[PDB]
Amino acid sequence: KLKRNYNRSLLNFQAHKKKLNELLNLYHVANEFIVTESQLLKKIDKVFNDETEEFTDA
Amino acid sequence: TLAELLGRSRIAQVANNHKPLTYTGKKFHPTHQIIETKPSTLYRQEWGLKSAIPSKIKSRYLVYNDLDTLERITTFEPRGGTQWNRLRFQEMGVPIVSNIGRQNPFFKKFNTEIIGTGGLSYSLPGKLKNSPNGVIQRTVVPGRILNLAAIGGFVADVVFFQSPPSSFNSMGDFIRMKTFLFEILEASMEKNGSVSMHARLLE
Amino acid sequence: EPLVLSKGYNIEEVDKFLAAIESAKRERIEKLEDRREAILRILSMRNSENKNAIKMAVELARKEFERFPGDTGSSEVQAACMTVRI
Amino acid sequence: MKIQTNAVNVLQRTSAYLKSGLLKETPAWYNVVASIPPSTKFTREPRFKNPSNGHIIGKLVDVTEQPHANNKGLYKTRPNSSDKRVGVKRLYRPPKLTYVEDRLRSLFYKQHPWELSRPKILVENEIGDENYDWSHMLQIGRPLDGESVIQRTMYLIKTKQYGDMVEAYDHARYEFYALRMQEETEQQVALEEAEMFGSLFGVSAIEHGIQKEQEVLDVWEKKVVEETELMAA
Amino acid sequence: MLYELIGLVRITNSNAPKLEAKELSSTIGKLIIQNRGVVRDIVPMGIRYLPKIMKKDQEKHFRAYHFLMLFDSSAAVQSEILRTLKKDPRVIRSSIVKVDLDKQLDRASSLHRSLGKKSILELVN
Amino acid sequence: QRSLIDRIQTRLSELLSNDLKCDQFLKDHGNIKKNLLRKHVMMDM
Amino acid sequence: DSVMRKRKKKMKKHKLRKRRKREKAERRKLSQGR
Amino acid sequence: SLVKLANTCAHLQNCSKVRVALTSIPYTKLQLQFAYNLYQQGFLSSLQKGSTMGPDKDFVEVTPDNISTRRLWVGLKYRDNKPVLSSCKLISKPNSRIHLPMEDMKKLCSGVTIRNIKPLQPGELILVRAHNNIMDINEAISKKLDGEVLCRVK
RNA sequence: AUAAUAGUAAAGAUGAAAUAAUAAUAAUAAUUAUAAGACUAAUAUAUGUGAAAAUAUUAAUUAAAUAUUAACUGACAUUGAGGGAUUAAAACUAGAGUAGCGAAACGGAUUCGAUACCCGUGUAGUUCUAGUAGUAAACUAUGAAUACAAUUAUUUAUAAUAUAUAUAUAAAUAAUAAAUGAAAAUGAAAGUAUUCCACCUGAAGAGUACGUUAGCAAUAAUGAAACUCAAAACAAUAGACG
Ligand SMILES: [Mg+2]
Ligand SMILES: [Mg+2]
Ligand SMILES: [Mg+2]
Ligand SMILES: [Mg+2]
Ligand SMILES: [Mg+2]
Ligand SMILES: [Mg+2]
Ligand SMILES: [Mg+2]
Ligand SMILES: [Mg+2]
Ligand SMILES: [Mg+2]
Ligand SMILES: [Mg+2]
Ligand SMILES: [Mg+2]
Ligand SMILES: [Mg+2]
Ligand SMILES: [Mg+2]
Ligand SMILES: [Mg+2]
Ligand SMILES: [Mg+2]
Ligand SMILES: [Mg+2]
Ligand SMILES: [Mg+2]
Repeated sequence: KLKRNYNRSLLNFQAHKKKLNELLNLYHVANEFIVTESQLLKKIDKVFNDETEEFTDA
Repeated sequence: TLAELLGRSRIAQVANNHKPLTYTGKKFHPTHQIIETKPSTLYRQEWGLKSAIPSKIKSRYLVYNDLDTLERITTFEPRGGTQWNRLRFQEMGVPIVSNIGRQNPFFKKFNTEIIGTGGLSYSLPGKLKNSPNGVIQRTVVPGRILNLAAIGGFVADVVFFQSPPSSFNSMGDFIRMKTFLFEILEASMEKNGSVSMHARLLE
Repeated sequence: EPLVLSKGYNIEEVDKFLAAIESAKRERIEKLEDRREAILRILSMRNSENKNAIKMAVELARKEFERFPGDTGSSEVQAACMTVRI
Repeated sequence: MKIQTNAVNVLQRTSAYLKSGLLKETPAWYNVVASIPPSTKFTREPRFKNPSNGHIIGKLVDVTEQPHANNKGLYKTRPNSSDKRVGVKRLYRPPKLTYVEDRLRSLFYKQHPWELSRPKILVENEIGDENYDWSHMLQIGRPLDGESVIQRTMYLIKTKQYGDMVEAYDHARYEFYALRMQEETEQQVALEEAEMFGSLFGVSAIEHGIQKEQEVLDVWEKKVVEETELMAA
Repeated sequence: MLYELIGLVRITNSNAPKLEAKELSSTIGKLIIQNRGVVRDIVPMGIRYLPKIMKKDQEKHFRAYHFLMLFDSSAAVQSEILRTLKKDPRVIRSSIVKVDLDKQLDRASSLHRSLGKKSILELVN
Repeated sequence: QRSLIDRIQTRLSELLSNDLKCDQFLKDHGNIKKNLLRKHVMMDM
Repeated sequence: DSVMRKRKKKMKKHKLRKRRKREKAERRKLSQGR
Repeated sequence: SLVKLANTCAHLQNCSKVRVALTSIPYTKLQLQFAYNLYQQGFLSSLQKGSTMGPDKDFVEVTPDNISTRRLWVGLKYRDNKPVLSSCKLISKPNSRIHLPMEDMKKLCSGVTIRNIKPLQPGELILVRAHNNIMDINEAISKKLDGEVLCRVK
């Protein structure tokens, strides 16, 4: 029974750890992500006004 | 036990492979273990394989993949050209040395890459070869120009003082017919296991 | 409910985790708040699929009915799990 | 193919004939076949050991026999799916014979491609007669090859001079190399000697090769000219 | 829910082609953010010629400016974004398509994944 | 929990290994014999 | 049923259909009001 | 159970047909008893407990940890190009289970068709369950046990 | 289909021909430009997926779906009369829609005749929305479930191996052994066994009549008897024939 309880709990813990890691990764990323208007405008300027790194293949 | 004997025995000794017997790509070294018979054993069609081999084969050497297949025939090819290339190379007597400044691998988890040469030459570079006429400085070998030159079972890069027009331009793409002499300078060996010879055309 | 999250997350726990990360970074504001908001939006129920919501409901039902924490096949809990799907 | 009753029950069928009087005289084979009976028991017999390895076929590792935690730290408390399936076909299908030496052989010829070009006679001489002490590589009846190396490696492993397999293999390889170099030097010097003392070789190997190429080229040329003519027309 | 977008915008002005595209990107991004959404990346693509002379209502187009917007939203929000795209006269072809987050959370655009970079972390680094 | 699981098993294995030791351990405490040993181990941990 | 055997059945079915077509007005008369 | 018994009989027949030597059976009490009865009459060469993978060399006690993977290995028997255990037809089928008194069993033994059973044959063995113990029908008669006529091997 | 452009006498059709909303009112072909419906080239193997009908242009939404592990439940299962739901094509009732195709009808051929096969106009119909109805060679002409039995080759997925090798599993597909079978052949079932349901008992008459129920209807289900024969049917064989 004890062994079975451990097995049940260990997997859950691992899953929790994975979820936390994923969250951490998302947080690390999220400086690039946009919510506000000003950030969106800045992103647009970076993309369009620079005239650099247009994804076109050759 | 029987199992131990089987593991020891001469068919177990031939390391298995399912590489093509017909490979039209670039051949830099032997693909398959060459297998010879004696003349007596050939006469009664026995090669030391699972089955008898067809009486049509009169060559003593061959190469194989499968002892027996679903088609009820051993997958073989009656040819052992690779031994003759090695023997030609030995005759030429140009010792293979690594052009890169490195120690000779034969002196002192697993690495599948080719340890120095593949074993076509265990010759050492420091020797001279005397004869009645004297000590041979320049190794004279006959070869054929293709367009590169075929020199004793190896293709080799070639150089000369002046490009001779009389021999070349008379027969532009039948240069393979006429055998020319060559002075082999040195033989280097690359990572892929290709022997990169370098010759010089003599006239 | 308003600050409920998908993907087996909990909003209180997420905030605490973010705070811990911040503390670790300091050891080794507006922007940080914006990032946190973005994360919440990503992990919110209302932006996620219905499937996640159903899964959450099933989990809740299981928690309610389980005659002990380990059991998930309890005839009653099975029935409860069926009900949410139904 | 059904199990034939009538190939092995020959003496019984003849004994009946003899009893009847259909046969007046007994065959020559009759007494002999009576003395030495056929098998007549055409069974599928199960096998419990792989002979090459010495692995056990029949047994099943239990839950109680695996007390400690698994990879990914989970304790086995139940039989898995495969532990419930009735593995009878494994007892009957003949075992795939595996050897440690096969891997070494494969490695050697990868490392030494041109060792494949050394021709190999597979027609065995008396396997019982041989008696090789693998203290050294050079055995008498056997030639020098990758096999001899591998045998040396195995001997080293057995004796525990080199506890590790890889080190033993390397050592065997290094023993081989020196011998090969010596062999190479022997032939060259013998050739030199022959040249010095007025020996005459009519056809050298390279000359032979050139001659062989020449015939093929001649065959090609006539054909190629015909093909060019065809193309023109 | 991470939805990728591909809009092929109009380019009326010869000298300054990207302006209409930029405006479109602004507007749709604004919509997304007003509506609980989170635009992750706005990958530009080149002024690429169309395969055929593609035509909107009472117009014709042979060249267009292409871009990907890789945003999060609800399903209803996305559907409505799609509708607005369909409605507007300054886009030729529009296409929203889902990016599945059952396994991962960080997922780059389709182009970036094809190149090699699975997550946006890889792109950043 | 994992450490607890380990300790019970390792002790039991040790008990199984040594027969003379096992009887002495049982006396100190106070198939059937094996079960009793296991129970004692559980009580200890 | 082989095809040959089926053909008798088919023929029967056709005849029945024909009979029904013939006796449409009669059937109608019989059906209504009784 | 009786369905199980029928399945094992069918399996035995199949194995006799193709000439396998050593055959697995499910590990139950009734099944074990049946196998033991066959062994004693002389239809099986061997009978031994074991895993799902093979027969066991040493003793292994059967518990909830093992029970699902446990199995009853059984050696089959052949002589002069003919299998010993030719047939394994059962009599009491799951749907029409038949229970004879001692008199009926005696009659069966002495060549009388009863309840549509062909009476038992020269080299045959009718097994009989009586208070959860499988016996020969002759043995049951001797002991005087009114029992379920289980099955029939030849 | 309509319109414009320029352009010239045939065009379209067929076995060969004609009739026609064809063409000297300027067509057909060509190039443009509008509109309208309905269909979905390759990939494709219906591989696969679906209970079966079905199901291959793209996207989104919601639903359902595989395997292996971990834990839990503790025989809760199988089959299933009656019953229930879904059920191609045609058909029907409404309201839209109607390009192409196309029962019928009319016309031209063909033919001794031609209520046909071919050609031309082409209405119902085919399309959508809401329903009715519950049948098809609705077929694998093979009800569902479980246990079991000898090989090989193909793929597919799973695990280990020291990511690309040779291995162990399953799953399907294709050849078979045995076994079964009237044979054709079936081949993990048409084999060995167990369980449950449906159904058959000579051919005609007949899935007809009468009756009942259901339907807007066409019809669907249910389903007799008299009368009359020693017939009637299947697998395979050898011919003759095309
Ligand atoms: Mg029939
Ligand atoms: Mg079905
Ligand atoms: Mg298609
Ligand atoms: Mg059912
Ligand atoms: Mg269809
Ligand atoms: Mg219809
Ligand atoms: Mg209508
Ligand atoms: Mg018509
Ligand atoms: Mg309906
Ligand atoms: Mg009908
Ligand atoms: Mg029907
Ligand atoms: Mg169909
Ligand atoms: Mg057969
Ligand atoms: Mg049968
Ligand atoms: Mg077949
Ligand atoms: Mg009636
Ligand atoms: Mg009817």
